[PDB]
Amino acid sequence: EDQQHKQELHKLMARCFLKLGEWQLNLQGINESTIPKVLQYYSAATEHDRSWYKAWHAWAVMNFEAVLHYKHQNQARDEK
Repeated sequence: EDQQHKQELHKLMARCFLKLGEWQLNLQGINESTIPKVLQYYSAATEHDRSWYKAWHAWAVMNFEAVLHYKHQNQARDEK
C-alpha cells in the first residue's frame, strides 16, 4: 500500500546519502576512504532516488574527482 512512505524516504535518504560523504568531504578532508563511501552513498543515493539530480552531477564528478585524486595521487606518484 505504501511505496510513498519509503519512496521519497529514498529521495530523503538520497540527500542523506548525498550529505554524509559530501559532508564527510567537508569533514574528512579527502582520502581513499572517502572515495568508496562517497561513491557508495551517491551510487547508493543514485539508486535511492534515481531521478534526484545533482548526485548525477556529483557522483559522476565525484568518481571523476576520485579519478583526479588518483591522478593527483599519481602526481604523488608520477611525481614520486
